[PDB]
Amino acid sequence: RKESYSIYVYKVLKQVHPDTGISSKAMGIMNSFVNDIFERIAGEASRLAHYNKRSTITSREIQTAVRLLLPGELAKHAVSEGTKAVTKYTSA
Amino acid sequence: RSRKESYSIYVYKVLKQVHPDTGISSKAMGIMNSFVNDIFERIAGEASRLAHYNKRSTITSREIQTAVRLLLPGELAKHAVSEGTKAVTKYTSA
Amino acid sequence: LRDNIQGITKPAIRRLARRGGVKRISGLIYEETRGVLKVFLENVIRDAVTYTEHAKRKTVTAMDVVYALKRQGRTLYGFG
Amino acid sequence: LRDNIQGITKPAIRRLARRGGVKRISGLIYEETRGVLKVFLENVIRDAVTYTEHAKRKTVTAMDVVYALKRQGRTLYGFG
Amino acid sequence: RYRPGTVALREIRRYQKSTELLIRKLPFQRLVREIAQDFKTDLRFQSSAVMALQEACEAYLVGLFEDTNLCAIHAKRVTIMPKDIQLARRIRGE
Amino acid sequence: RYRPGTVALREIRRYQKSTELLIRKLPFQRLVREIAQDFKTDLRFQSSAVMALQEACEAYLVGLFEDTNLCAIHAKRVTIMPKDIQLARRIRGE
Amino acid sequence: KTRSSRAGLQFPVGRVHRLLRKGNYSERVGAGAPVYLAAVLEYLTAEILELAGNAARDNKKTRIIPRHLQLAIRNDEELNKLLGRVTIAQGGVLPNIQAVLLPK
Amino acid sequence: KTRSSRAGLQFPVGRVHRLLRKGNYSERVGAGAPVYLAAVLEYLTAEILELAGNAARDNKKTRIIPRHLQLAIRNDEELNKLLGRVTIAQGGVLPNIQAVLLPK
Amino acid sequence: AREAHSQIEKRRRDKMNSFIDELASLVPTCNAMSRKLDKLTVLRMAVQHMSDDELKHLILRAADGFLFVVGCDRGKILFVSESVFKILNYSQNDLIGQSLFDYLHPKDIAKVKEQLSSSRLCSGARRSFFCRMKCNRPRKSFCTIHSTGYLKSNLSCLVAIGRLHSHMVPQPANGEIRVKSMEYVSRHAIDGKFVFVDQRATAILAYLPQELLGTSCYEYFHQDDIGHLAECHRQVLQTREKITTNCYKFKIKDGSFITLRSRWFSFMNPWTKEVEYIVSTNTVV
Amino acid sequence: DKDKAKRVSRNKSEKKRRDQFNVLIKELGSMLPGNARKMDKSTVLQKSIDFLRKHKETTAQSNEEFTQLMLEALDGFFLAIMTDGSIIYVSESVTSLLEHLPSDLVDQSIFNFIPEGEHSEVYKILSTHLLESDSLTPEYLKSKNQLEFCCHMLRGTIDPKEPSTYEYVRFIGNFKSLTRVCFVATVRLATPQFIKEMCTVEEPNEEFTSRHSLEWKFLFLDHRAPPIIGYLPFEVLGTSGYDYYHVDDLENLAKCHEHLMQYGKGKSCYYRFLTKGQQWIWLQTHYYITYHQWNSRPEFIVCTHTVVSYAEVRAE
DNA sequence: CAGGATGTATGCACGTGACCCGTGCCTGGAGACTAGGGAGTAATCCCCTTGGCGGTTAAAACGCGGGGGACAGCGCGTACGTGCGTTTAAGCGGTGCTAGAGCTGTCTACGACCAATTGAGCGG
DNA sequence: CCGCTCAATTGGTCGTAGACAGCTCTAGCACCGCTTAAACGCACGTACGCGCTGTCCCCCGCGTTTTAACCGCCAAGGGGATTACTCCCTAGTCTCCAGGCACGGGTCACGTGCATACATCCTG
Repeated sequence: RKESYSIYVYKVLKQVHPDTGISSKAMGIMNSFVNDIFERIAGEASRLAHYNKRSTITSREIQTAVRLLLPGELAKHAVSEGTKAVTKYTSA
Repeated sequence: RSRKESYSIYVYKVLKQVHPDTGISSKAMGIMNSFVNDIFERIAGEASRLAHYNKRSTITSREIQTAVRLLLPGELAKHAVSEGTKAVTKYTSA
Repeated sequence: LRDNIQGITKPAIRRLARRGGVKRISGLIYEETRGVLKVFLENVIRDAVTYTEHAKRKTVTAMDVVYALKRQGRTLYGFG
Repeated sequence: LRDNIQGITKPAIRRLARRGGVKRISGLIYEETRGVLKVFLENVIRDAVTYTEHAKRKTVTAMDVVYALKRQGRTLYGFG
Repeated sequence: RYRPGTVALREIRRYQKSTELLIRKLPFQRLVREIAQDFKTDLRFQSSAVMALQEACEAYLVGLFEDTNLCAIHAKRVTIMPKDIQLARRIRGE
Repeated sequence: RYRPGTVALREIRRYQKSTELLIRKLPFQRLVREIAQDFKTDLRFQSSAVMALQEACEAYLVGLFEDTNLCAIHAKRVTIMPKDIQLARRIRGE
Repeated sequence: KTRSSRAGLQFPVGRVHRLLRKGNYSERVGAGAPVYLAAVLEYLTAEILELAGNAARDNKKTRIIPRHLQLAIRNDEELNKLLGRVTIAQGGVLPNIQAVLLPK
Repeated sequence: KTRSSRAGLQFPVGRVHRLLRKGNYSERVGAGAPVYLAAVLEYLTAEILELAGNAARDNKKTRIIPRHLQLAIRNDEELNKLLGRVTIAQGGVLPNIQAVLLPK
Repeated sequence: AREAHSQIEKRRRDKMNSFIDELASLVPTCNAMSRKLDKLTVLRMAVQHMSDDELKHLILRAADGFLFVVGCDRGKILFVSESVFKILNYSQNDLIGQSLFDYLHPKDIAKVKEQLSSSRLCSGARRSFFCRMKCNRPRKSFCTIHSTGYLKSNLSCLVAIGRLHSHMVPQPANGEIRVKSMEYVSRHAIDGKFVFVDQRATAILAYLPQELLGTSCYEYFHQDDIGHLAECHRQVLQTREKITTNCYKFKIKDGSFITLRSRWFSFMNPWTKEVEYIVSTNTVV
Repeated sequence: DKDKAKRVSRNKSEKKRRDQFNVLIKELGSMLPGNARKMDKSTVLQKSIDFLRKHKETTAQSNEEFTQLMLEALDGFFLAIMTDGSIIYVSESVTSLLEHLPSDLVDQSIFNFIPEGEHSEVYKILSTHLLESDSLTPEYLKSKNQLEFCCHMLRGTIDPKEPSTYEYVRFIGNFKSLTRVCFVATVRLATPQFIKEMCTVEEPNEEFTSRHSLEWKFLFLDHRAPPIIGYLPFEVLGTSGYDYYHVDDLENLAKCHEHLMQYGKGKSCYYRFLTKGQQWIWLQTHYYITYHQWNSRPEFIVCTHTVVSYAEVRAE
């Protein structure tokens, strides 16, 4: 089996632009994007844990990695989104 | 009291085998320690990715040799690979 | 084989330069460009082959090209 | 704290430029240099502080500066 | 006829708008194999690998040309010279 | 009187030969705090951290100056202008 | 119930959690870790898709193609910084021409 | 006996093995891997020290200082490629002066 | 704490000075000197100031042939032992200060020039060759000398012993005792030409190495034994196995024949899977 | 131009004096007995003080290169034995001539090596001779103590399966009293040994490097080999490596090289190499092969040569 | 040539700065042993790349004309470099205080792991 | 849209990585007095940057001719992908002891001050 985010990318596109579809070429780009960002954050979070002698990754490492990796405006939104998601997830 | 590992013992010994008439400043030694850990991470990191790309769970001399061939300039890679080859050969043979 | 670098024609270079916003090109550029491209290809190919050899494969995949570019500081999307 | 950017004197800039092999300097350079330095230094500090905050510390360590430089492709030897 | 430079600006707009590869595919494939044979003979290549290389190569050269163009402009020149490329490459770290 | 440029050559040779910090240390340390206060007030620093910052900064600027110098030379100029710095920073993707 | 549903996310928390456990990123992964990350991945994805959809509309298209993604990413200064070293297959380039090249 | 002794190496193979087993580089580490790496680290170390020792004597010094390491690295094309972006405390610079600046 | 440290340095200075003066007292010149010598001078004079005879007799009485020293740059004889009068019948006065080339045979001089060339006495400097040297009392104007020695450093020279070995082999082995016979090694081309020969061959065959190399073994084999030896040769080329010949006659420089027995094999280089040469170990019967 | 380096000249001069002192300390210490590293300068002088005291006394109360040369030319060795036949000392050259280690001879009976039919001759020589020296004349100078006699001695061997083999030798020596009466003689083989094996390495360790073709011909020789093998690089380049190997070792090395051809890496058996000085030296070599990248086939062999002792060879 | 006066250089003693040996010592490396998962291997298949065949055609190669751009040479003046006196704040060497870094010990909430259930995801 | 999992999630048991409370000392923070090299401001001179004219030859635009590229079709079979079994390699476990590391004491290299004699030079 092979896995992709094409289902989830498509669902997100319909949230922002219900009238718009996506090409398979664009979908390839979006999958590479998602995996690239995953590697960036997971890698940074790993180094952060290493530098602090931590064996576990928590939202603190990810939030830190996000603040380090992302541009200021994106970082602020991404952090609030992660904060909300964890809060809602924990509550649910 | 605590204890901290360093490569200062080995950096010193290597120099004594090459230029016995010379010594190392504390700053130069700190630099060599910084160098060793940097290169270690580069190789260990590259080797890790090579295992990942081939769905392997074990790091062997093949991953390291490959990482060396990728990381180093060809001249250094040739020598480094030969040295790694000899070290393993001598070790495994004894 | 050999002499396929000349297969990168003057017009082909002109088109690339135009995409780069270049209005005017000296004749010396074309040979210089070929030299630079040959080096660039050699760098990517050398690494892509190295990955291929480690995998004990004989066929080069796009994934090997991607891994070669990634380590070189260049990331390419849409090829897996 | 304010105006400590003025602490980077014209002679200090001249001498740095000399180390870079610069023979002659226009007047606009001195302010331009201060601007560029402020940005470079700020970028490193922001990361070093971010590391410090994550560590839940109140004191910035040289290691945080090293990590900040490391991730920015400014690897530094001599400070561990 | 049009005066020189007018057509170039039309071509620039055309090619910046375009997405298709500007370099001929088969000549490229031969060139890749010509080079690759030096590291290993009897290689096979996926068509996707070729496209990956072509896309990366054009992006690289165009980026270099953009910096080259700036260098010529900085020198108050319209025509790009090999020396503009060499400087840009040197500054870029090559 | 020494002719223009003879002093600069002696200064270049002297400063290239030396390894000392050229930026005044206390002014630098204050500048670090002046910036750092923007991210977090009541923040403390290791003295080594400040030196590490300064060494990275001076090295950075020197590298930038050398590239800047090449840009001015490429333009057939000796005096470096902000324009030359901006080009170098743009080429390196800063 | 699906973890993605609890978080109000489209992106699969399970896959993200598995991917964090894979890759040897750590010995242990916090339960909230993949949730936080999935939200971030989804957020950034949404930003690109939203801008790309606008680019598609500007080009009078109803489907996103790599050209649109390229323009959206390169036009947005924050994404341009994040993805400035990325190459997009069939993205093309921004239609930027220096004024010095224009006739006068 | 130390594995380093058995391999004829100076570097602490036992340390290298622990460092490779830790850091989560993989689930498992081959027994020969630490030996191969230690040899590489020793080799590179020797190359730098060898050049540094010459730099010291070329300046009538008996002690290696950061300047010597910098000079060795920047003069050696291969080391400069490996460490081209690396900065060294009190490293100094090569005595590069452009011909246009020099008297003629 | 700093005070203690500084006075430890004083103790060091005091101890060193005490030893320097004490060291001086052991040097007759420093003790005779009225003035207080400086530290550098005391040490210089101290280093200048810093059974074998039983062994000398033990080795000299066992000595044979003659010692000689010859300069590499000109072949000049720098020294020779008195025993040379037993061997060459030239006196020390006849040889010293004269070129060795004046006493060497013209065919051996070229070899000696090569031997004298550079490449507790180390094996790398070691030289050993046979040569013919003129005698004060005479073909008999020359005798065959075995010269073995080492190169020595202003004028470089070879220090060696020249020994005149008997072509006859004294004291044959007793049948009661298994005693190692004289042996020599030689190697041959496919057609039997010498491609390598040692000095043991020269002592046994009288022919010097240059007199054998590039010539066929069949030029020295006696015709009565060639039929047998030729069979061994034809056979040995076909196999890696060692073939041992019967006893056979071999011609020597003085024109006589001696009896030898030899073990032959064809050595194959595994890298090429090709025979490099015939390898032979010869034995004196 | 502006005056400069005034301070440098003074600082250099002060340093030069310190260097001169340091040189003399090194020289002074180097000649001492009981030499050790990490001695403080005070210890160096104290040992130098005691050394000068001992040196003056020992010299007041009182040839190497000549002795080595003469022993080699004679194909002989010093041997000393008690009246009871026990060996007390032997020259190392005995190892090259009779293949005996000093450890094989010393404290052993000489009659273990002499044929049984010849025991009576040596027992008679040792037991018949008796002398008491005066205080004025050393024993070695007395014609009464000088003796010349001949006997056979058993050879040692690497492979003990080899049938007992003996050498005829001449003893030239004198009787000397020790704090019992021993006989010490230069022992010369009656059968000359124009070529001999080097059994002990003059240095604790020595090494040299070469590269070989796929025909085993020399492609490279380093600067370290010639001091050991006597051949300069141009003297070996293009020739077969086998040309320098011993007759018996050729076969064993061929097997070793076949193993190398199979695996690309390995270690050789012990073997002998013929020096330009016509000595056989025992060696052991480590090998690895380098490959042509285009097809990963062998291009050349890299060889690391270690010199070994006869004892190390016979031990394994 | 002598004697008094001034400076260069030799020689040493001085303590501080850099450095190493010894002694303690314990932590972490090496050895022995096992379990069972990972890797190597053989046997199979059949999808994709290699390779060719043929035609149509745009794209590339080549040639010429002439204006535009690169470049050298010349002159202008002024923004910069070089020298100096004045000043000041950076270095340096202290003193004085304690917030925070860093380690130790307890205990918990936490995630890893496994058996069970179920319905969102994948092939066609 | 239809069929069929087994990936995803639940609900436990289990051991421990991290949070937490606490204490101990370090390095930084804060301040002063004193020294003086670096930093500031001002005056004067011209080398360098800039603008300008004027060649002159290089590249660009266009047309026409010729070549290999695209496109389409085909088959051959090789190599990557897959599944099935064996076994041996290293994580995990327990143990022992010495090598590498930290702290104390002692030693060496350095400039710098000073005494001292010799170089030398001024005038009798």
